[PDB]
Amino acid sequence: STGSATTTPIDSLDDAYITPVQIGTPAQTLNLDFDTGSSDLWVFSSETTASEVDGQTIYTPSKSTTAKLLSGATWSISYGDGSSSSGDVYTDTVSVGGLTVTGQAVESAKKVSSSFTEDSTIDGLLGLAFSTLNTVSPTQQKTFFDNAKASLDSPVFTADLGYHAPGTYNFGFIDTTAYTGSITYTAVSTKQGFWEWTSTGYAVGSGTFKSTSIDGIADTGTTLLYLPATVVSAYWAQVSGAKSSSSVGGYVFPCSATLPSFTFGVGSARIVIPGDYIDFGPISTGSSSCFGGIQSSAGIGINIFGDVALKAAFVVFNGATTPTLGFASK
Ligand SMILES: N=C(N)SCc1ccc(Cl)cc1
Repeated sequence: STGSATTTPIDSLDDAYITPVQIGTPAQTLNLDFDTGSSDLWVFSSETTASEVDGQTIYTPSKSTTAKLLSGATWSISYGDGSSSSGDVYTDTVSVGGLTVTGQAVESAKKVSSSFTEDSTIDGLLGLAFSTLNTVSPTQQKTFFDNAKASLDSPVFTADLGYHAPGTYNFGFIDTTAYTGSITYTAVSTKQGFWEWTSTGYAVGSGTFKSTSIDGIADTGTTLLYLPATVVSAYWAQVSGAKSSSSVGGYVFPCSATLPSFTFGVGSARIVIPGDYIDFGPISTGSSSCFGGIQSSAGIGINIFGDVALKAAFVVFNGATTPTLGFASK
């Protein structure tokens, strides 16, 4: 089997991407944030505290004839963000772009934090990291990908995020028309539960490439590119008037600037992030200070190849017995 679903930015800054997901019988379609940095499929629901729902579409398990409460199971998760949610668990039929899983754990939120409430465009998350990170207790549950894998033509999914435009998540096949040149594969460590890999270096603008190992995760659920302080300083030093602002919470730059590109290495190959991808707009409405898309990972504890980086590539999440990651230009 295979599936193919369009992913759409939630706003003009590509702050996140939403993908329609069919849950239950008859289908209830929710717009979920596909997150290769976590491993829980959770949704806004008829059980979510009423004051914590503001515009989202909810899952109502009592209206699904295939929903079954997963007795005694609960979940609770927090994001690298600082947000969180928690609740109980159903199993139900879940379909993504024509690919169907029966018996998927669907985590029903009873509580969501304010950032979730405040974002009416995201109806929940669909985690695509390794199932060892799933938070359901006392019986941990598998991700949508892990449940589907054996049925797929090939045990892979691909992320093709757009810049200010829709893109695609495919399951079970590699669309050879969706990238240019070849896909370069690179090793993955699953020891922390993430799609963790090591970039071979970087360049800033038309600058020479610096060969240096940068360990980090491929995370569709993170908006920005978080890299070591040395790398980030080298980038922003090429932008007149750019500065790290403790009050804003990162690097800002004059909105009148033209940003340089940023290149990262994948083995001997190179992915180029155009400068415009690194502009996240005024720090506040009407400001002429703009927020940077490359930020330091120093307070975080891990480097994160978030949407800013991934959207410059066609990315293969290879879930074979030994997982790997593939990157191509597009
Ligand atoms: N994508 C996700 N849900 S969490 C990403 C993240 C942020 C911080 C650290 Cl330490 C690990 C992962």
